[PDB]
Amino acid sequence: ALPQTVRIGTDTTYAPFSSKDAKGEFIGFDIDLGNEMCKRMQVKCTWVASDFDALIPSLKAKKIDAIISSLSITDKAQQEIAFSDKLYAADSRLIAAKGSPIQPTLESLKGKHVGVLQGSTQEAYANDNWRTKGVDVVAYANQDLIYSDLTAGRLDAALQDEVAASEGFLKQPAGKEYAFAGPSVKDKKYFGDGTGVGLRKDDTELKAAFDKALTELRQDGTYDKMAKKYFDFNVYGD
Ligand SMILES: N[C@@H](Cc1c[nH]c[nH+]1)C(=O)O
Repeated sequence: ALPQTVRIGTDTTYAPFSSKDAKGEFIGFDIDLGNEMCKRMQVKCTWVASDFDALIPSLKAKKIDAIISSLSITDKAQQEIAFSDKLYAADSRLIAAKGSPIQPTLESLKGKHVGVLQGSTQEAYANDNWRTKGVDVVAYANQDLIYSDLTAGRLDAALQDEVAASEGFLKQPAGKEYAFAGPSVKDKKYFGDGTGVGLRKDDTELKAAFDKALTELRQDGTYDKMAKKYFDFNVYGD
């Protein structure tokens, strides 16, 4: 009943969770989690690269069978799809040039150019709260474009998952002159409760299989071993 091949869509521009190494192989914590779960589910899995905003449509169209792409578990998303249990926690946070006075507030951001990933919870938040009120919110096909436009000085700030910005950019050579601008942006309704495997609502069996795999690799400590490759903190949360 489970497919012998589970097709998993991911947006490979979100290090350290999902990206590509120099020879084009998919790498990162999402990939590690996905591969470990598939192993324990005893299914073959095929990774499929996609822009983030195409993931849920591809899933609904059955071009893929699952999404592992730091996809936040939100009220809004669950109207369209189902989710596995939580894979890890994910807060949102602004980044900007080091020394910048920028804060995640309308007062600070009005007339500023702020980059967000198209289709993301950050785009939802920024469009509702900031774009309406005169912040130049700029939506991008992928997160790599955002970092590029930031370093080029075309953007004043960018909003994205906190850990991705930190491990994927700030702690990298390209992000040396950048820092977080203000604390995490906390908003329960927009940003959801951690990330999970996104699935078609009727695929209850595939969800059960992922959930079971996830519980097992967390219990035996495999989760923590894989996570320590990327993180010196508790990425899972509570
Ligand atoms: N986790 C957020 C932001 C994100 C973009 N890509 C991966 N994560 C979301 O689900 O929209």
